[PDB]
Amino acid sequence: CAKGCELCSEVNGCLKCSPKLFILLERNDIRQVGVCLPSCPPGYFDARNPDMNKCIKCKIEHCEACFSHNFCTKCKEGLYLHKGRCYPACPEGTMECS
Amino acid sequence: CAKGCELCSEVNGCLKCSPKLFILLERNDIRQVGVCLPSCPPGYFDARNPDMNKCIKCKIEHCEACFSHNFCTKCKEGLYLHKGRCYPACPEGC
Amino acid sequence: QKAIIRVIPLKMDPTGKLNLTLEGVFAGVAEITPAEGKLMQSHPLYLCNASDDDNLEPGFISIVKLESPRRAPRPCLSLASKARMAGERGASAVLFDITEDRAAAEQLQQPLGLTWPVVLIWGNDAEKLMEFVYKNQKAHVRIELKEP
Amino acid sequence: QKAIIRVIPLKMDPTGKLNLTLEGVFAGVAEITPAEGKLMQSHPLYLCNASDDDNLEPGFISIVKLESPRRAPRPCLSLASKARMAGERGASAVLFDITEDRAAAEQLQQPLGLTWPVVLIWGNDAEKLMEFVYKNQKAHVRIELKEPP
Amino acid sequence: GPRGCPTHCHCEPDGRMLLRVDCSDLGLSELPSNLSVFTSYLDLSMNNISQLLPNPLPSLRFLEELRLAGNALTYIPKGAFTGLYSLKVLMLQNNQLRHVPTEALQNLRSLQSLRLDANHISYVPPSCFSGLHSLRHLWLDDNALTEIPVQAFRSLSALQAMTLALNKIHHIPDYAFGNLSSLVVLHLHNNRIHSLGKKCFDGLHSLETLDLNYNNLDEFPTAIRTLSNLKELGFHSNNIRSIPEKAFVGNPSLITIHFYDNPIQFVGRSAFQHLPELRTLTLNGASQITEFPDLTGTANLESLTLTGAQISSLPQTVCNQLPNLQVLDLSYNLLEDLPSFSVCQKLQKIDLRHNEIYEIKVDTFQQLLSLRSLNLAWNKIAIIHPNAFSTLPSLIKLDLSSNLLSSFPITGLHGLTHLKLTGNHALQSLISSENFPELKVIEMPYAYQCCAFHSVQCSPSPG
Amino acid sequence: GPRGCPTHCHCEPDGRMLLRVDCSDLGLSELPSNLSVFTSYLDLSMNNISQLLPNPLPSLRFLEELRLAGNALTYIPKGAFTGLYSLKVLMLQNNQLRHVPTEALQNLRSLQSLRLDANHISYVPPSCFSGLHSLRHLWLDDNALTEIPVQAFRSLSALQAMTLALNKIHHIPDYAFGNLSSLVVLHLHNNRIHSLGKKCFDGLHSLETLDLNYNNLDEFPTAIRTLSNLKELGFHSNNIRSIPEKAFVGNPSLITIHFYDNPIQFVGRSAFQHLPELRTLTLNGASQITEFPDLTGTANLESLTLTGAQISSLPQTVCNQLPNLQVLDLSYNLLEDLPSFSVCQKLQKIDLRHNEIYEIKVDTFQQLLSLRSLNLAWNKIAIIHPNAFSTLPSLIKLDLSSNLLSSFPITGLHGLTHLKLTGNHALQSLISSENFPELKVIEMPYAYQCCAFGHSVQCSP
Ligand SMILES: *[C@@H]1O[C@H](CO)[C@@H](O)[C@H](O)[C@H]1NC(C)=O
Ligand SMILES: *[C@@H]1O[C@H](CO)[C@@H](O)[C@H](O)[C@H]1NC(C)=O
Ligand code: NI
Repeated sequence: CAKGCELCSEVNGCLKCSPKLFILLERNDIRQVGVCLPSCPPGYFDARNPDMNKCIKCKIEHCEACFSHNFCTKCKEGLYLHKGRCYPACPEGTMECS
Repeated sequence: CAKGCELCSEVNGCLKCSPKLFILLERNDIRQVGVCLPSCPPGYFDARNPDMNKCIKCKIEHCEACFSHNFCTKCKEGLYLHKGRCYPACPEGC
Repeated sequence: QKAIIRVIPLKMDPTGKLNLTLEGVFAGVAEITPAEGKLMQSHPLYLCNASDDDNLEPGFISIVKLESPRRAPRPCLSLASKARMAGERGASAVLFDITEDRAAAEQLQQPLGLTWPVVLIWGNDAEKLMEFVYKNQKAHVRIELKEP
Repeated sequence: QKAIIRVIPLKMDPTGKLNLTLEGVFAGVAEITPAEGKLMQSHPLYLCNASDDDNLEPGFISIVKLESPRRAPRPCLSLASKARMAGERGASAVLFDITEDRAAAEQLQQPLGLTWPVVLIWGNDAEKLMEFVYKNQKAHVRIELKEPP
Repeated sequence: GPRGCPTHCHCEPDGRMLLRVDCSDLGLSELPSNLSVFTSYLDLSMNNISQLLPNPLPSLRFLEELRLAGNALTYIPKGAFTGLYSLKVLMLQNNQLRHVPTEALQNLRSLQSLRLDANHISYVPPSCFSGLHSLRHLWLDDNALTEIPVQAFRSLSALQAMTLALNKIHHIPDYAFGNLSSLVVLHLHNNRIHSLGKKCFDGLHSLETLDLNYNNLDEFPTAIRTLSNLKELGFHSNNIRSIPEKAFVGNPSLITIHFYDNPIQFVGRSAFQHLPELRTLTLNGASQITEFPDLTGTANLESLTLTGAQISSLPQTVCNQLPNLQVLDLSYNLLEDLPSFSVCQKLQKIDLRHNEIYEIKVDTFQQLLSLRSLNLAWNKIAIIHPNAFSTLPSLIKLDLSSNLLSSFPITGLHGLTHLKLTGNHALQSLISSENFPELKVIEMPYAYQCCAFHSVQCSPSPG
Repeated sequence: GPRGCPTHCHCEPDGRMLLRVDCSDLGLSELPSNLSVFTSYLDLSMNNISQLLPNPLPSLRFLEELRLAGNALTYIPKGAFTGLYSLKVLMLQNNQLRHVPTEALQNLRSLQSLRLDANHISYVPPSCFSGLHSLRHLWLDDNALTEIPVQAFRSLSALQAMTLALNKIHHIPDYAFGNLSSLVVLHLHNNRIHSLGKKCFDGLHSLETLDLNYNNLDEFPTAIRTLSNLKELGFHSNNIRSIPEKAFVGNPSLITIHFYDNPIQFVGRSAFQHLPELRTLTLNGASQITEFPDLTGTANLESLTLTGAQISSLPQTVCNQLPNLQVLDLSYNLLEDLPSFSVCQKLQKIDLRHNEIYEIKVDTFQQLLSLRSLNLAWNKIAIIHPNAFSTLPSLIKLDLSSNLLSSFPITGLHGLTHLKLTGNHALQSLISSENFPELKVIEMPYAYQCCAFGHSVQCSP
């Protein structure tokens, strides 16, 4: 059974991670396998939950790193960052529109 | 629709009582009918519940008024009352 | 498939001639076996998690007249659970008057195999059984259930 | 009633004769029409409300290897719900390997009539499909869910 | 004669000297003048009395029971009850009080029953009960309490029953009832309780019933280890997730324990030791349970349900601890090799559906003369020893469904009323001639042995 | 040499002067030793560092992001980070801190992202954040908080995102966040909250997302009337029993509102007025709802489910407030005489199963050109006027089951893929001869008009 993973398969890889870790479903290519990591990678944010902590894909337009699904923390170079979203033109006020 | 009853039938009588009232299922006949009263009658104790207040039958040997199903408040004459149940002989003092 | 239902008052008329025979359906929660017993009507609230068992003579047949599942207080138990309770507490058989809550049928559908039979009965037969039971006054009866 | 299942690897084989054929059952949740598509394995946790859609090109066939429903966490959705999701998300057919969770059959029983077919498959055949899909490999394949006989 | 009734009420002689006066439900304000100084019972329920500020009757020295339930009282004056020297029972439910009267109740030394339920009480003045030296039952059921009135309860050492149910109490601190040494019943259900002190019940030496049902409990109420006299414990419908090791060591008289509708995931192996009075134990969905619980001390279980966990093996001796067990249900577990259930002599129903059982032997169900039902549905069962059902006289129902039965199947049994074999797939060798008469409900794997063959109800589809 | 990777780490150029150093998951203590003064990113996650000093580097002038997640830190010394002048991101999740460090974080003036989640934090020293003038995101997610640290948050006027989820907060008092005037997101889910001040959110002038999911809420969180910028509100899985009459007057920008898995029994008729941004409304099981809700202001609903209540009649004009509605579901209600759904022009699915409908007339579903499915199962449904199915081109599925038919059913609809008629007892007039060519599955009341015929297509029984 894998590094910080406490439940396994050959087919599905990891099924439950250690307490404070996050589960990522890594696809490659036909395969989709469970992996447990301490922080989530770049596409993603950490999303702690009582039953299962989960890496969640940061979906939002031109964002490289978010806090939550809705709220960007770092926009791509060189967009303007205002109230967690990403714009070309900075309404009302180093590339962090405020 | 009956006195403090806000929902009715011919067959089942009352189905929901006013807020602070209790529902009793009175068995006549072949019949079992819903009735709403403010306090429960003698066989029974009041049992307030958030959705529905309900008269519940006092089933503790020789009891004529209980606080709850398990705990008598007044035993029949002339039994001895100790810690909510009813005895012929009073152990230790009743 | 279907159920014939005899209704014999413990009285006693030659032209009143065994006064009601009615029809009903068998319900898949139960089995299909016959049954016999005194007729007892019970309020749907009786078949609830915290009610007093009335402790009747085991062997009676209960008739439960369902109510509008839309106007009425949210039911304390599933109808299946209620069917079970009526038997655990009292008897094979259980008769549900489904007039006001048609959908009961699809709730008393999935099997959990109950030693006691449960029989659904609607509009026009049921309407007469309840005609027979506002009280009218007595009443006092014996019911047989069997298939053709 | 029953389901024939062709498994054609995308590797040249005039000799690799009708390469793999397996058998399975049709659910009842579904409709029993045939289907065709690339084979994609997805983790049972993927079919969870509402994890990230991988956004595959619609028309692939997903294989989901169920796990012991006893050792495994309480599932995020019913198995029916999961079968629906997989299709809403692109899948032409849904294949459940139920070796480890036999009881799935009776859960994927009651009909809700799904345009996409779902096919259950146990021990014998399933074992070979995973022989395929497992590392050795994510070997590209093409699946025909050839309807009954 | 000289006692006499007030206008409209119904009276009755209580003994040779006293008078039972019922004036309920004739809309009124304050009843008298001219109620008999010999009145022992006075029902003023269900009227319109909003003030008994402008009388009362401090002359009724024989009054034992006074009912003022169901009026419009918002306030009780300091001297409302001075002069009621024989007052045993005082009913004030269903008015609109917002606090327990600060003084009107002090020093009612005969008072044994007090009802304050169904008011709007948000506050208990710290000495409002000062002097109630005989108080035995107190009902504060259904008000607006947000906290336990600790000081005010200090002086209720004789209290035997209490409800605080249907309020909004969210916390119970250590020693909250520390001086209620006589208390037998306590009801706290339907509050808002998320937290218990580790000693919040320290003091309740006589407590026999304790009701924490319907709250927001986070964890098992450890404070119970001190309640040695406990007979009935309820904490169902909370959010408790585990029951610890040695949960009930302190409570050997427990007869009933309710904890259903909690998301319980684990239970300690020792949790239920030493509960000789326990007659049933049921644990559904305790999914992280791995081991089978130890039941030393707890020999009188006549029913034991433990479904939906991960038990893979029973100890060989398990029935040593189950001399009176009648129902066993280990449905939805991980059982493969199972031992002999012969010592479990009184067993009369077994349910092992959805395990990983493959082989049943001669021992497993041998000498279970009272055994009526046995369900083995949904296992891996391939091989049933041929004599395994031989010693099973009472056996009425047998469900072997959905397991890989076959050549070879089932006989030496024959008393049956119900048989399910559906889902057995190498059993096309489905010979099944009704050797055994008794059957009234069959379920055969293939449609054919139903019609291929006294109401023999048959399944699946008779052709 | 000067740019330098310590022994077992992996390094990378950041820009052309700076260095990105990943040590991370090689069990260590204080070391690394030879850290390039040009290091901009340093991952020391998942090691065994229990104590910092020997603090090898307060010389890292250029360090923007420092990751110490997943070690064994129980204490952070006052000067653990002095010298980190460029420090933008600091990660301390998943250690064993029991309080937020009293001082080690003060005056980290470039600091914008702080992670303190997954510790054992039960206490927030009132000044621990003093000086964090740039702090934008703070994570205290998954600790042992029992109360909101009101004082300590006073000085976080720049904070834009916060979680306190997965703690044990049971109460929020008035003004608890009164000075977080920049806050955009706030997460409080999975706490233990039973009580909200009537003004507990007063102060949060910029708040757009608010998450109270999974708590023990007793009543509807009135304190939201002040949150004018609110776009996303969640309070699902609480114990709220009603939604009041002008619940959302203060929040006209609401796009998403989650309140399922609450035992909601009543909603105010006015509750959902003035929510032009709402796109879907679903109320299942609000059993004491009698009236159909008023939707003035709320014209852009494209889906509306209101099941399991006691609505007996729709206003004649109901579709005036439903110009964009695509799905309507009034399952399990008390509907008898229903009006014209013609103004509901965009409607493409209807569900009225389990009502008290008896009569369908020719207005009712007329001119609904996009309408694909219509379910009328389980009604009193005795009559159907001439072709209250004529003007229904897109209509693919039609479920009239467990009805009170037939005294004249219909075939002035012709495109169908699915038809259910099962459960109708007087449909002896079961003469259906199939002018339904495209249809791919059927349910006939009796097996006999079923399977009477013979690309191929099913029916039952
Ligand atoms: C506690 O009850 C005792 C024993 O009956 C009594 O003597 C004492 O006054 C009580 N304490 C208080 C603070 O009232
Ligand atoms: C509160 O917010 C204002 C607004 O920027 C700020 O200047 C003030 O210093 C803050 N601190 C306290 C303690 O109020
Ligand atoms: Ni609290």
